Amino acid sequence: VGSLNCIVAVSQNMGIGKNGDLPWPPLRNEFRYFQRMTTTSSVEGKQNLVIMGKKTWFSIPEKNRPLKGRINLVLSRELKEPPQGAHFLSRSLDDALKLTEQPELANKVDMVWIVGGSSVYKEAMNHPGHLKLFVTRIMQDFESDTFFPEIDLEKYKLLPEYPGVLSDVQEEKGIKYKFEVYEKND
Ligand SMILES: NC(=O)C1=CN([C@@H]2O[C@H](COP(=O)(O)OP(=O)(O)OC[C@H]3O[C@@H](n4cnc5c(N)ncnc54)[C@@H](OP(=O)(O)O)[C@@H]3O)[C@@H](O)[C@H]2O)C=CC1
Ligand SMILES: COc1ccc(OCCCCC(=O)O)cc1Cc1cnc(N)nc1N
Repeated sequence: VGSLNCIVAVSQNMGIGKNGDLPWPPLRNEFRYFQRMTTTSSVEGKQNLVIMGKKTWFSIPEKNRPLKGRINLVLSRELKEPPQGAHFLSRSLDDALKLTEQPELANKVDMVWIVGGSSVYKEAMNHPGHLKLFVTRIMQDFESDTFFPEIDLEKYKLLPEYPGVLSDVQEEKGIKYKFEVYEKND
């Protein structure tokens, strides 16, 4: 199994969601970036795994579920089986990560991408080990009801460059944003 990563888009006020959707209007190229980063596998014969909470799963339009070309794993203690369209179900992040070591997935999974929501990000971000955060900074305030956890910059280093990630300011629908990559190893 390859690297462990989180990927998020966040507003200036740390918002990541409102009422089960994104706080800002659709940013088509930003979605394309998410698709590209989570799908592209560094290893022949493997796919990336996406891990998400139950609310995050149901926030994805049905037509985009499961995220194509990726193994889709949902976290829930209430559900008894994976939701329609999903591939795997685990009752904790630790369980999900342990699952990727089992014979059914050990040789199938390259990168793992945690795609939300808040509690899943928080657990991942405070878990000892090597972790990257792929963070899109949406450069305005948007009304939100779910927030990204604090990034401890003592541990997470903002990388000065990363291959395949544009370094300059992007703009869609009059909204400026920029891509960042953070890395910790503890
Ligand atoms: N801007 C961005 O990049 C992103 C934005 N979002 C937005 O965030 C909004 C809300 O996400 P959020 O409210 O944080 O919800 P989550 O997706 O984390 O879902 C919360 C629910 O997921 C299960 N769950 C979460 N963590 C675990 C765990 N560690 N172990 C077992 N089960 C778990 C549910 O458990 P159970 O069934 O047991 O009660 C829990 O009630 C979404 O609607 C989405 O629009 C989401 C991802 C990215
Ligand atoms: C749960 O996070 C997301 C899941 C899907 C999504 O739609 C993107 C469409 C891409 C099509 C595909 O991948 O097949 C958007 C999000 C939110 C999200 C957005 N942007 C970034 N950088 N990270 C996210 N988690």
